[PDB]
Amino acid sequence: NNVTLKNLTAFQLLSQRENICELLNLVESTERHNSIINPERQRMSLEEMKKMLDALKN
Amino acid sequence: NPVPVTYPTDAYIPTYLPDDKVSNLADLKKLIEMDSRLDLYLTRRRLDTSINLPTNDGGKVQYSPNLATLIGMQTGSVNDAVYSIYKYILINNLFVTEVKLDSLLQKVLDTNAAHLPLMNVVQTVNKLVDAEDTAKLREITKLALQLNSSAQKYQFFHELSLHPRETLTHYLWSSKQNELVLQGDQYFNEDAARTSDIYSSLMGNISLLYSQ
Amino acid sequence: TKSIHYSLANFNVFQSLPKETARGVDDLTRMEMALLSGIPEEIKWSLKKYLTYSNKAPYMISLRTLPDLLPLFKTFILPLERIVEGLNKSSICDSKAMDSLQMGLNALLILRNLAQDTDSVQILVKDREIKSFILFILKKFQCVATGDNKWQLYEGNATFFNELTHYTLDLMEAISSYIAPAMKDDHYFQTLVSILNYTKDRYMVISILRSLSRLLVRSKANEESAADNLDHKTLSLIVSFLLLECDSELIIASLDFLYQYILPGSQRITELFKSKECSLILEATLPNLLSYNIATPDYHLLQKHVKFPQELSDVSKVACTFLCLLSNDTDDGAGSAFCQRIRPLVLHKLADIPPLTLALSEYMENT
Amino acid sequence: INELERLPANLGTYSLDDCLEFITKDDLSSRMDTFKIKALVELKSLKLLT
Amino acid sequence: SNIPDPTLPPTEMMTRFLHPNWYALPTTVWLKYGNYNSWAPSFNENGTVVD
Repeated sequence: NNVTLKNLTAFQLLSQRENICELLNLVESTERHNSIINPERQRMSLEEMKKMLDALKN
Repeated sequence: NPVPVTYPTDAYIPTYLPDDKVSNLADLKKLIEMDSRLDLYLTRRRLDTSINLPTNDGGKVQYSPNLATLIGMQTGSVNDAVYSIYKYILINNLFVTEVKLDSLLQKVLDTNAAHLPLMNVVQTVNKLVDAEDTAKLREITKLALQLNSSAQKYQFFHELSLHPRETLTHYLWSSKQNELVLQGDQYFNEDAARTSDIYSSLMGNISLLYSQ
Repeated sequence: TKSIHYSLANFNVFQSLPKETARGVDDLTRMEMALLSGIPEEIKWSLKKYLTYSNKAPYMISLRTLPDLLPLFKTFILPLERIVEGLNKSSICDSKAMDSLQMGLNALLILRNLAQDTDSVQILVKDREIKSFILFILKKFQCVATGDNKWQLYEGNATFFNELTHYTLDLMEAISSYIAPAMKDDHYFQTLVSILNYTKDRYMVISILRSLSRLLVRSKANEESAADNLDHKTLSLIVSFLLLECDSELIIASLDFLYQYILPGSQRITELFKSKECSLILEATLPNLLSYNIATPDYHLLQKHVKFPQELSDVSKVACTFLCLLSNDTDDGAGSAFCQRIRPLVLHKLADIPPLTLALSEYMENT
Repeated sequence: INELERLPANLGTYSLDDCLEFITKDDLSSRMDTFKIKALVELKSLKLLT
Repeated sequence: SNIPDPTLPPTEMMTRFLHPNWYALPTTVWLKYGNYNSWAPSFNENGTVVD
């Protein structure tokens, strides 16, 4: 916790610039997308549903 | 009163994403409502009521031969003693509602006042004888905020597609109005506040102060 | 020093004759006159001092004492009905939009403060232009609560939005007392019943339960009324707050709301007990609510080798009055079958807590 | 402070502009105490730092 | 005049010093309701800055 006016105003600018500098295609953020979709959590979770759905049939 | 914590407990799980592009969000809403109904049935059975000792080592007490006439038993827990004494005060309709003491109560209490509060009555009665769920609730509330972040970035870029002229001028004004806020506290840093470089509005201020 | 040639400030006719208040306009008239002048950067000071006098001396700027104040504040309140109409796209785009939004939120919080003392709320309910604005804000927040696609929040503006609801809701707490509904389909009740199911914050939940409780007094339960818009989906939630044994504010608000919902007639009781997920809660919570934070006799001698309680908490008092009113329902309504299914459990709470026998008098005389 | 609190208390200044006032041996030359004031100022201003 | 000379150890310009940009701001507090409650509010917002 312990947020202040400076810590908040400098967070709004960081969020606005992360988006603006991405519209101009100046930012490469592949080491952040390789934490959601690209990791095996997209496949291994499906490999857990593929067995929980079958365990739920008996 | 509930104790305040230092980490977010829940998240709103936003609903401004188009419900024809992202699917199974309604599945998530149904699962969350079902878990919200799967614990309202547990908390209820945590306050469960049970009637297991109306009449039925320090749990067993030997009653005096005097109190054995208002109970029907000579031994039993203290709960049975206080309960059966109250039942005797209730059956004989002794409470003043128009406790008025009976005749046998005179002996069992060794008191001739014939009128005594119930508090004193039970006073004489005594005178005669779990961790993993926190981690799960922090892991889930650590994903509904990542979802609440990606949804905000989608909301921004989608509101940038529509009306880009309106969003860009807002971004340029937020930038020209936030880079000024962050550059307002760089004047007091203890290595530029004793070198006499900033003392040559820090001059009208001393006018207001001296007048104050 | 004191001479005519040194300075001409006291010749013979003004050195002690000027009044003690001859130094300009008074601090109140200065606020009132600098509030209708069109210059910005000046309204931001008047609406700062009015905002101060609404938390340190509200009895000085009361609406009744100055019958020319609401005309001024509405000039800053009404433009919010247009600004709030935006806030789904980028509606703030310069330094003159925020200057007109903060000058409005200040004028709204000032009314929220002046709407807490009595004989000052008696002026907002007379002017329909404020009740309409409150209804508009409640409508927008209902659109945010429901999730429809007609109006989206554009989360980047939530900072300016979540500070309007927590003021209009507080304007409704003082207004819901002065009104009593008489029609089924009626705003100010469908919005609150929709927000309560979503708000997910304690302050709003309590403010809504208090507003709903105050929107059911001075009414009879023998005909159509606002009490028919809620169903077994909202009443299955207000009574669920009784299960929350971690606080003494949601339980009191829920018991107070049920006590206000039951008061008129006996059909309300028959309706409340229709469901089989609301009677099972009251049946297994109202006994335990008569010994909530009451320091039970602590029977622990069954594993070792009494000091019975003397007073009772506020929750036990409210649950006692609740069972008192539920006691005298009828000889056939569910209000009596409930008090009969609770007797073998209220008896233990009467045996372990003495002072209930005086408070549960009416409940015992009816069984 | 050490190097300044050891200077002669009778410090004066002979300047190259006193010729134009024709100071005699029995009169007081103007601007006689110039480095004395410039030393007292640097001393008292170092004692008045806090 | 009993003004401390600069050799003494009072001398330092800012040891404890807070700027309004460093003031703590009111924010949403989070509440905990047992461990089997999913209908509890779990928030408390009184008009905070982020809110």
